[PDB]
Amino acid sequence: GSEFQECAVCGWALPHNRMQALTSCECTICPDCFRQHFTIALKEKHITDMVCPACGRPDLTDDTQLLSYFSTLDIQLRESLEPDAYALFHKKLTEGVLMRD
Amino acid sequence: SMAASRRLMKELEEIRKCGMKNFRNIQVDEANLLTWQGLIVPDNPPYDKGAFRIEINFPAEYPFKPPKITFKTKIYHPNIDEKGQVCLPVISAENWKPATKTDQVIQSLIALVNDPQPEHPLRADLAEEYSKDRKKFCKNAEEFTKKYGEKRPV
Ligand SMILES: [Zn+2]
Ligand SMILES: [Zn+2]
Repeated sequence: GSEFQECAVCGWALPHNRMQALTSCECTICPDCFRQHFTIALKEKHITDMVCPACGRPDLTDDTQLLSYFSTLDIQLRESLEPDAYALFHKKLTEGVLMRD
Repeated sequence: SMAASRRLMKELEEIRKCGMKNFRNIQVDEANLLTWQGLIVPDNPPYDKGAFRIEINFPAEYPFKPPKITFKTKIYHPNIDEKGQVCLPVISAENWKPATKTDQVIQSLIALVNDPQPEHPLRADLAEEYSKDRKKFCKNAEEFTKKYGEKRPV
């Protein structure tokens, strides 16, 4: 609920019901850090950079993880991002995920 | 306000309690947290008779984009050019991780000062000299430190 939680990126605490829990890891991220990280990754990096800013997970080298990860991240990004950035997410996702190793 | 301001205030509060050993005299205007000045004070020959002023320039998008380091003091080193640009892999755009904090960046910088990386140099002449005959390199670097370096603090 309203108990405070430290942002894993910037180190500042907010009520937990304002924070963004990344479904794939246990990091809690504040809304501003969340929006900035994923917006910059979309506009300036690759869709493989769409991972946690504090721990770098998940490992997007496992193709069996991609649908679960990106479909859950989708819902968080729709509420967080500006409409143009959310549309860019879908464009990049439609273009595919480069599989590193 | 911005992620950069929150994050850099966090980093500064952690440095101000645990001062860094080889990075001293850290100066940051609380009105502009995106530029830090400080003094690099190396521990080993050939650089341990001088100190080196540096500036850390953080982008407005920090910590989601890396800082840049510029030496203001001249230094004789294969990985630092004559304009003070430093090739430091941990803060390259291709390597940058937003979780990296400035204390780790400085530790990485000091490790580079201690152990040049002549395989990827900004001054190929000095990289050759460091690889073929370090004793000669070390004498040249000591003299350059004496001639153009800054005075060390106590
Ligand atoms: Zn934050
Ligand atoms: Zn995480």
